[PDB]
Amino acid sequence: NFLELAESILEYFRPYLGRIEIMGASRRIERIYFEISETNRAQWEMPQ
Amino acid sequence: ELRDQQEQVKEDMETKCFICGIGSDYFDTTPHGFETHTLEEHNLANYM
Amino acid sequence: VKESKRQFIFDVVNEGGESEKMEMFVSFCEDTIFEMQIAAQISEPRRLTAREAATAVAALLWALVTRAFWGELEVQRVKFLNYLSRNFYTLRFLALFLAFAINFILLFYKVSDSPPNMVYYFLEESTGYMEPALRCLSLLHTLVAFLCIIGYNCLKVPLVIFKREKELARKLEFDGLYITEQPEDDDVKGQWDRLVLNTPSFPSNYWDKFVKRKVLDKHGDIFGRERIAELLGMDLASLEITAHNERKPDPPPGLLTWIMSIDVKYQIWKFGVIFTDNSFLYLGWYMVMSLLGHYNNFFFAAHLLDIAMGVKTLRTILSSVTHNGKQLVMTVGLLAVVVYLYTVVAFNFFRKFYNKSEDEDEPDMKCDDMMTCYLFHMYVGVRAGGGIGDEIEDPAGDEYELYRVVFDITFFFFVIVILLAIIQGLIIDAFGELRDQQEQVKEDMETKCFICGIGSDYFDTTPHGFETHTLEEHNLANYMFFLMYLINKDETEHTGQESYVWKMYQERCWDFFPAGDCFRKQYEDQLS
Amino acid sequence: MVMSLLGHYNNFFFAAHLLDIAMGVKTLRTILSSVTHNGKQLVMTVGLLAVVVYLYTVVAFNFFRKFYNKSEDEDEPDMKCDDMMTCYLFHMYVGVRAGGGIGDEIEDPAGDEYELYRVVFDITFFFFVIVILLAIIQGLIIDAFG
Amino acid sequence: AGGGIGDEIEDPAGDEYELYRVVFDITFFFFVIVILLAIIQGLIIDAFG
Ligand SMILES: CCCCCCCC/C=C\CCCCCCCC(=O)OC[C@H](COP(=O)(O)OCC[N+](C)(C)C)OC(=O)CCCCCCC/C=C/CCCCCCCC
Ligand SMILES: CCCCCCCC/C=C\CCCCCCCC(=O)OC[C@H](COP(=O)(O)OCC[N+](C)(C)C)OC(=O)CCCCCCC/C=C\CCCCCCCC
Ligand SMILES: CCCCCCCC/C=C\CCCCCCCC(=O)OC[C@H](COP(=O)(O)OCC[N+](C)(C)C)OC(=O)CCCCCCC/C=C\CCCCCCCC
Ligand SMILES: [Zn+2]
Ligand SMILES: [Zn+2]
Repeated sequence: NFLELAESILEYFRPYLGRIEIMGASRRIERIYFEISETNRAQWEMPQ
Repeated sequence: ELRDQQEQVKEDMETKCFICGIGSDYFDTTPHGFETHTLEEHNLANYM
Repeated sequence: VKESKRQFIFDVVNEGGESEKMEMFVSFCEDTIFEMQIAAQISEPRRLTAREAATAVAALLWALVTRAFWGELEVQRVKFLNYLSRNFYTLRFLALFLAFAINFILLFYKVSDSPPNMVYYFLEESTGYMEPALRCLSLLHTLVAFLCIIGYNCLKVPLVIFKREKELARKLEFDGLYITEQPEDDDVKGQWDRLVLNTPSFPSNYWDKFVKRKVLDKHGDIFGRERIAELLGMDLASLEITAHNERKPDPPPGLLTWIMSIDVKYQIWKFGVIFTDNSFLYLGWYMVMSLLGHYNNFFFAAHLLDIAMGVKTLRTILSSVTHNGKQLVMTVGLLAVVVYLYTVVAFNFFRKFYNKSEDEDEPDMKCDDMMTCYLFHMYVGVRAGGGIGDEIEDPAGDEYELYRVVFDITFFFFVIVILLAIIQGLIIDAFGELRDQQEQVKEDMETKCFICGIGSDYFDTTPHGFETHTLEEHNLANYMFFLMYLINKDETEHTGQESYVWKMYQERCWDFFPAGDCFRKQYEDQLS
Repeated sequence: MVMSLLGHYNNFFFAAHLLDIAMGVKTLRTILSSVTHNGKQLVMTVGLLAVVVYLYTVVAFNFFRKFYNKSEDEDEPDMKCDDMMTCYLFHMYVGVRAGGGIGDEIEDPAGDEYELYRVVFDITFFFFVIVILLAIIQGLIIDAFG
Repeated sequence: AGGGIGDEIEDPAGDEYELYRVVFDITFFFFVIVILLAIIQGLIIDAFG
């Protein structure tokens, strides 16, 4: 229900919420969330 | 030989994940599982 | 339909992806359904003479090709068009045969300075029956070409219009192509499509008659209900006053009624699409050349190029050449540049050797200007077996002998040996690439299910399990038949499962297609 | 057996039995199966070559006839393209077998009003017939092997 | 010879056996010069692969 309520914010931030997986210090696969900047994403999409 | 190299690259990228190396079938156990894994879970762009 | 299915499978497996696989499948099913509707509509309720050598050779080639009152007028016209639509392909084969016969007869022309500085082109035949035969065959060929155009227009143009309308409707309803976005101004297709949007008959072939409303309601709040109404040429005032109170006047049936009931804007849009269709243009060019053949009989030779389009084996052999056509053209360009460099060197240093005249009083220097030298090189050295050195002068006993032998050997190796080797290699690799694509299609279709994607081994756990799964459980024909049945059945008569699938289909959600799952996997332990 | 009997009527009919090596020797049978694997495609390619050469013959007959004089005696010309049958035979028999196409055998185009049209004619003949179609034949055989 | 035996032996034009001879020469060119040599090149090219 909360996710349905917050769908707008999640959609707005979808292109900027970067997500990766690592083998953490706990010896388990952990998922890390961080911020991707618009400039970085545009540079990534640049054809070169 | 060049054509074969290109085909090998394509086959590898469509059969196994670049990061973890797990095969596509295991992920495809879920609908579009491999696509989701390679686009959100283990994404080279996200790692960079 | 089997050929269409095979082509669709080939496309999906080779060039198609995986996220759009079900989208392409549903599009193929829709096209097949429309084609079947069209089919149902049309369906009715010693010494040897050179000529002696010529007659026998022609039979051999043909064998290769063969091996590989208003109411009364309306009914008659419909019968005629249905006949043409039914026999379209037969008419094409007949046109090809007529072209071959005409060209065989053409092989007997002769040219003289006297009647049978102008010249007489006359047919030289002992029998004397060939010239009347040529006349009748040319007339019949032109007639058959016209009939082929009509048959195409009545049989295959409807599918083109259907596909265009379907794509435009989907773009309007799920992309807001003319509401949220705009064409890119280089997309001539969309720019032209901007003409049928307001037309009263936008969905004439596409069966979805609710497109205008669907789009209006979906994008209506953001753009208002008046901008969308203006763009789609739909009147909300009508939509309401019609429900409130309306009349059914019946116009007097007649040609006047037919004339007033003509959507010029749609018709104009329809003609643009047709005249931009490739196959229709090919048929029109065929007709134009056939007409020109009555102005000059030798224009009928152009119709021998129709073998590439007609014969399937020849089409594949030529697809081998055109697979790397861009690379072949670029290779020819590279050859031109290399020969230009050689021309530059020859013009600057080796000019004394380019005298192609035997009369010492009248020299003929082919490399005293760059244009002439380049033409000489490209025209003569490339075609020579050993390069330019075969044709230009001997270098022996000259101060530049070694420079010249290096020049000639390098020309021979780079131009004659390598670049031509590149051309042969492009063709030879095209053959192998096409074979590999076919093998990949076969392997995929025999290793995994098209629908769910599960491997063959899991199903083969049971005797002939994969065969049963692909023939009964997950069958492409059954899925297409279900789409047809669901489209024809009334929504009021839809059952719960049918209604669910119908809603998902209307919303273009392909999650009802099983993916990585099946009945056997779902109920594995109970079934076991 | 029939050819063996005919060999007693004329001894040279016994040469027909040398074709038995294809049936007998296994290695030769495989090498020839390489050729016959795409036999239909090879035959259709030869037919396509015939059609293309016919088109070139049509063009030459209509426009380039002055260049098809294969006689050295000015008193006795030998025009090989004054009728379509003769011109087609000349093309198929001589231009195809020529190393550089028809241009190797028919007259020089230099210093003529149609020189550029003719050089285009000859270059296109060389590329389409000599280079590409023969490349198609070699490619069919090479792909049969693979 | 580049075009087979016909390149070197006499011209067939204007002879009672002209068509038999042109068939002879064309078949020689196609079977010997074009195909068998194509077989040799193909054997080498397939060995590479
Ligand atoms: C890959 C396979 C290898 C190919 C091997 C070689 C290919 C040869 C190709 C093409 C045909 C060329 C023309 C053949 C000759 C016909 C000439 C003709 O027309 O003259 C008819 C004669 C006239 O009588 P005469 O008085 O001059 O007798 C002569 C008495 N003497 C010979 C003792 C002096 O009648 C006769 O004798 C004829 C009686 C005998 C009939 C057979 C003789 C010719 C056989 C040719 C091969 C079969 C066809 C090849 C198919 C193409 C290749 C796939
Ligand atoms: C989508 C695929 C496109 C493929 C395009 C290829 C189509 C072929 C090409 C071009 C046609 C251009 C038409 C323009 C000419 C207008 C007509 C014209 O003004 O014509 C004048 C002369 C005719 O002379 P006349 O008045 O004395 O006739 C006697 C008639 N009386 C006695 C009544 C005077 O025209 C002549 O020269 C007649 C001689 C014509 C012989 C060559 C015709 C072409 C045949 C075979 C080669 C095909 C080429 C293939 C290239 C593309 C490969 C893909
Ligand atoms: C299932 C596979 C099928 C393969 C078919 C190929 C078989 C070869 C072809 C054709 C045979 C047709 C037989 C018809 C002729 C009837 C006999 C005839 O009437 O004959 C007349 C002349 C003989 O003359 P004479 O009376 O002066 O003899 C002196 C005798 N006294 C002195 C008693 C008069 O016949 C002559 O010319 C004799 C000269 C014969 C030399 C050519 C024989 C062929 C040898 C090599 C080439 C093979 C061709 C391969 C083409 C197919 C490749 C797959
Ligand atoms: Zn991964
Ligand atoms: Zn399945």
